[PDB]
Amino acid sequence: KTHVQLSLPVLQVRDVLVRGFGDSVEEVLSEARQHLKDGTCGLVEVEKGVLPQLEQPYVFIKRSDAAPHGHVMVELVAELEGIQYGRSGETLGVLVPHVGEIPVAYRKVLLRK
Repeated sequence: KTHVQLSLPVLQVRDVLVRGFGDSVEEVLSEARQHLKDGTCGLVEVEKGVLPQLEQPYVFIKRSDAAPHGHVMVELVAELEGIQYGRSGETLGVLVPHVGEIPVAYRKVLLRK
């Protein structure tokens, strides 16, 4: 399928144990996609002071359309030293590995895979 219905655990930035997916734009997008497929991907909602607490490159989920079965259509955009790889809509949050942190909520998304 070109799209996959996911429910992403929303994590508090201070709980996150692994604060990024790797060391290159290509690696973080690769790793993010693998974790999304394996159900091992968390979401951190971006506010003032969140991003400087996480590791670059960042992976964002961004709204790709204006929401089947409650699932917002999203795609991945990476960012490194203020340059983004991809173009999409509004940020829903920053992706991080999920290694068993307790979430505060779930974000239903339809991921363009």
